[PDB]
Amino acid sequence: TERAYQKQPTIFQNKKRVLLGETGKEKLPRYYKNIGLGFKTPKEAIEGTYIDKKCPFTGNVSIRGRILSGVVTKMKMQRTIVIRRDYLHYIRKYNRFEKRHKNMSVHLSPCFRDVQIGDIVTVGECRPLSKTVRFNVLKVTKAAGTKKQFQKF
Amino acid sequence: ARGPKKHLKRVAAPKHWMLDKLTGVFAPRPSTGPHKLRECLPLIVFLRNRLKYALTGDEVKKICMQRFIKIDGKVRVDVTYPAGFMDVISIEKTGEHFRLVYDTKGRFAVHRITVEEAKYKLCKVRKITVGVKGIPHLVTHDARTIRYPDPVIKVNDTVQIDLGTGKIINFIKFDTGNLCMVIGGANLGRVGVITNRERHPGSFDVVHVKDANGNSFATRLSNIFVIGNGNKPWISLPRGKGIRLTVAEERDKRLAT
Amino acid sequence: GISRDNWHKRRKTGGKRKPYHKKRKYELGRPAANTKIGPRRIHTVRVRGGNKKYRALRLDVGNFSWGSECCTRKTRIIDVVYNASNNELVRTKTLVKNCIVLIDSTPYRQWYESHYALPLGRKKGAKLTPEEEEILNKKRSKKIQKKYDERKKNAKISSLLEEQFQQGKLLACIASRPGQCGRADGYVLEGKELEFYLRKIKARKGK
RNA sequence: UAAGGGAAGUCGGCAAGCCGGAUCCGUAACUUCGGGAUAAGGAUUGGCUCUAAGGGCUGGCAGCCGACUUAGAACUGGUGC
RNA sequence: UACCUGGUUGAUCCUGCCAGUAGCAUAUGCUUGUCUCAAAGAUUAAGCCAUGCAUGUCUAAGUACGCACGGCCGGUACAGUGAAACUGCGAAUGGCUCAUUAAAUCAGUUAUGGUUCCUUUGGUCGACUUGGAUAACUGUGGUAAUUCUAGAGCUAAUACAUGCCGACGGGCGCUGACCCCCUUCGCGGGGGGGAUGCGUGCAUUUAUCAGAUCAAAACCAACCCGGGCUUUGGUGACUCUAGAUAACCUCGGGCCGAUCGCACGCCCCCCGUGGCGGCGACGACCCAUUCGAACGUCUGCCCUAUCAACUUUCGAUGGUAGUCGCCGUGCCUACCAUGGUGACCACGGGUGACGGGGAAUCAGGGUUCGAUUCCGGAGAGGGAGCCUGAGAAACGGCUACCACAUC
RNA sequence: UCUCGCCCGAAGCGUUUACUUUGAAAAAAUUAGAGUGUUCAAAGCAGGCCCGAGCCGCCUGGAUACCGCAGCUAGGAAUAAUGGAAUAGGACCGCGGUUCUAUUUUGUUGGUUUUCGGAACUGAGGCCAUGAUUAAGAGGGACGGCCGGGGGCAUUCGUAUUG
Ligand SMILES: [Mg+2]
Ligand SMILES: [Mg+2]
Ligand SMILES: [Mg+2]
Ligand SMILES: [Mg+2]
Ligand SMILES: [Mg+2]
Ligand SMILES: [Mg+2]
Ligand SMILES: [Mg+2]
Ligand SMILES: [Mg+2]
Ligand SMILES: [Mg+2]
Ligand SMILES: [Mg+2]
Ligand SMILES: [Mg+2]
Ligand SMILES: [Mg+2]
Ligand SMILES: [Mg+2]
Ligand SMILES: [Mg+2]
Ligand SMILES: [Mg+2]
Ligand SMILES: [Mg+2]
Ligand SMILES: [Mg+2]
Ligand SMILES: [Mg+2]
Ligand SMILES: [Mg+2]
Ligand SMILES: [Mg+2]
Ligand SMILES: [Mg+2]
Ligand SMILES: [Mg+2]
Ligand SMILES: [Mg+2]
Repeated sequence: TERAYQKQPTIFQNKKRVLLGETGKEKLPRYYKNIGLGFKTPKEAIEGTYIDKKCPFTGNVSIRGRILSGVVTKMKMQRTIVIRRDYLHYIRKYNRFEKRHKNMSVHLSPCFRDVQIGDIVTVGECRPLSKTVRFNVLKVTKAAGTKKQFQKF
Repeated sequence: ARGPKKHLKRVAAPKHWMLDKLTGVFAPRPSTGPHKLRECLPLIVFLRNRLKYALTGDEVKKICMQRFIKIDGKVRVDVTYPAGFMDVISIEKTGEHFRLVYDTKGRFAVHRITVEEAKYKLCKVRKITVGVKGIPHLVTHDARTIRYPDPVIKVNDTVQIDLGTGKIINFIKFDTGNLCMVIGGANLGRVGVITNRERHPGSFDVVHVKDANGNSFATRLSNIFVIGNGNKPWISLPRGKGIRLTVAEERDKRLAT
Repeated sequence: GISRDNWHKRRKTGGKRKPYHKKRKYELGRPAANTKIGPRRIHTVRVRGGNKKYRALRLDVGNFSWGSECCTRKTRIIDVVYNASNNELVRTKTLVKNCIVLIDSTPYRQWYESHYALPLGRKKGAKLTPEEEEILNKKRSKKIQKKYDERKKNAKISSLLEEQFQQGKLLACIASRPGQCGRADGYVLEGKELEFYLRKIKARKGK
């Protein structure tokens, strides 16, 4: 649903269904989209009642350009997270390496549920979504390990 | 800066015009036209350096505008016109007639042809579209917006175009087996046989080729131009089958001479 | 002299982005189109590249689309409620891209009346305006043409939209920008978002 | 109350006169780290016309009725609060 | 050239440093015959400038009743060289300087499917001439002044405007008077051909719809026959392009030719008063091609911790709705959440930091410069502001303040 | 997998890199280097030959190279990192079914009920040699007979010294 002033994508809602008299189910007429380059659209997009302006599966924001990686470190931000990406930069003179990291922002499509902090993610390039958000969630590699555990409460 | 640049230095000019420094500070910047600044050659280089008709750059302003040197059968009167790959120069009364190819070392080679290549010419399609009122238009990289073309011309194909009608014929299509020639990049001028494409979904295609004697190379479809179907070019061809020899064999080409 | 540029911002950090422009030409921002509901008075503004741009200052018309029955009509604008981005332009009666507009119901009565007859908006007057629907009498198969239109579809519009046509009003939503294209074009609110913005207006007019 | 000047008056700024209430700002030397400190220095303040937010009692997510505060905006007066 | 010598003691050996040693690039001095290329107000003052200059422009083809020149000369006006002027481009390029600015310019990289583009290249380009002004000109003038400028009478246009002739209507969009049969006791019920009337196309801008890969049945209500019938292109991805449906279209009115040079020739007649058309110039509706421009992504930077937490009220990171702008975005404004960066050196300084491509030094590896022809950025005393233009926040453009500063 | 037209294309369409070698990709200028008697040389991209004019003249040259790091593609699987299956919610094969809807033939068109493909879900058996590298002259720990002017708490004691 919606908890804002209004959200509704592109689809013509008010189709004048009724000609003999029935309710049935109603939420069926939904938008849907592929993203190509060998990434499957999840079924979270299809039985997702949420509406998004910036999703790669739901919205108009197509993915051009690049492919990069990251690890999801902080999720304290609305509909977007902050990845981190270590790498091994090289120094010429010393003939050795040094670790660096550069924190990026990326718009978290909320179709990816249970994306919990610390798991590996893969991103794709888009338009300038915000001041820092130029990236977009493309695939969630790790389910944060334990797909089995039960604990106290 | 502000607006378009409109000069070109002699040092900053492309090397495949063979231009030389101490002649002067500046190089002839071509006009805007069908060929970009790295896929072109002016008339003023073609006539003053290679054929070596005129020695000043103001007489070429006279003989390009004495209405004698034309392109494709219509008169072009610029002194810095962008003549590029696969173009046809006619001279109307005094009969000389030219076809432009690449020299395989990287240069633009002179290649003198007859009236049976005034009748046709090849060109590579850049995009296909549909236009207004449902009809097809098809944009060729020689700046040819030519319509009602054919059904089976894919985007990356080659068209044997007449100059007089302006109407296509004998549309060869991209497929493995053909004879091809590289028009940009690190193996320019080579003529070879199409062997493998890879359709990456990373916004490009990439192409391995063999060649005549089988040897392998690699470049892209945009750079590449198709010249025939199965080891027979539709065009006549200069200095062998368009062959880079070896560095040392090119020396011993000159010794056995 | 407003510039919508991003070199007088801060970084990802907050360090002061030191200037090396002087607010150049191609990064202008012009003052806004404080659009009113007066008679037609449209300024034009030269663009980079020589194109033309149509400032909507005061406008009284607008081309809107009745989406369900697939009608689209030139129409008068009466009243402006619930801008949904500011709660203050509702006062000013100012049109922007998503601004919900009360619209007079005349050019949508007569389409639906002359197509899907025994029309709407007469409160059972019982002595009120017998206008050429009771005279034609439709001898031919055109009556039997219109009989499929009349009750087989049965053409029941959204429940409360009858009451807007009882009142001579119609609640719609713009979709064009006024000050950028010079039109105020949009579509009529139907069904789900009809009853959505209804309860928004009612409670804000209530309390 | 007093044009202009502002301690030149006198033993001495004596007495008068400035500053004051409030909100948002901003605060050093110095210190026993408690302070200094309401430091200094500022900005607003009217009128009216509105919006925004803070509740209470019953229900098989609604309906009746309640306190005076807090921010925002427009318009207006002879820059006046 | 993969290289050392002297200097601490009475003497040695040794960590050590100072001194020599060879380039290099600025100065400086002594000196100098010729010849080839040849750097050169960068370091301190991006301090100030006298002075002459550096941006001009015409084809047979926009405009000639010039007072200039004379073509052969008669009037059916307009033949040629045309000063000057309006008009169309162009002065936004090239030149100079390194003062700014430390993920910033830039460099290697990818993309606009998220935009604009003068020119150049092709497509589409379905009333036998309407109108006022206007310069050039003529004078008559003003204060010492400048490349100042006023009024009185005429005159041109691709300056400016106003605005129609071609046309056979194709068929859809949808109203609609009517017309042919079975049944029938009549109403009724069941199927079929067609006068009236408004729309018409491209672009602007809205809303909807169809926007496709499949291989077999029982009949039930009819009924085409002899048991049996019809379909745009592209990507990896579309809210792509193309269609179809409803309508606007902004008087500060998207286009849908009231232009010019070169020659002629054909036609059948009721004169020709009618027709019949080759080549080039010019400039416009958008689509493209090129020259671009811009905002983007990934990685990369000099010393400083005696700079350790910094950022948000006046956006600091993000969410939604929108203004704006060429389009994408806190770019601003509204509302709402409470985030972002940090020891992998952020933030705060310093810089004698324009960055690169490069240059010097020669084992290897480095070390120091790089303002300096090439590519890119910046600025024209400082700093703000805008007209014209496709292009400028232009300075051999304009306005205002400050600092200089002439008459 | 031969759904597409016994071998081939194509199609299901892969846990990643790091590293390594090829392959693209780059602007020249400058540098290494080719070639050329600019008179040699620093340069420069020049020239070489025949025709006594006599052919509306021939031939070649204006290369090659390294272009850090980063990004891309295709080969290599050693070392160094990282992953699956331990409450098994696993690998694999055949079955019960819920309910979702997909176009071709039922002359057409519609209707109803299906064979019917897949997404979803559900139930059950078997199937797999069904699954856990060994215990560092690495480390933590348990253990138990000793040992220590170790540490702290408390008391008992000693001669001296001064009074
Ligand atoms: Mg209310
Ligand atoms: Mg006084
Ligand atoms: Mg006074
Ligand atoms: Mg005073
Ligand atoms: Mg005093
Ligand atoms: Mg005293
Ligand atoms: Mg006192
Ligand atoms: Mg007083
Ligand atoms: Mg005090
Ligand atoms: Mg010394
Ligand atoms: Mg020394
Ligand atoms: Mg100066
Ligand atoms: Mg320049
Ligand atoms: Mg500097
Ligand atoms: Mg820019
Ligand atoms: Mg740029
Ligand atoms: Mg805000
Ligand atoms: Mg060296
Ligand atoms: Mg070195
Ligand atoms: Mg430059
Ligand atoms: Mg400038
Ligand atoms: Mg200038
Ligand atoms: Mg014992």
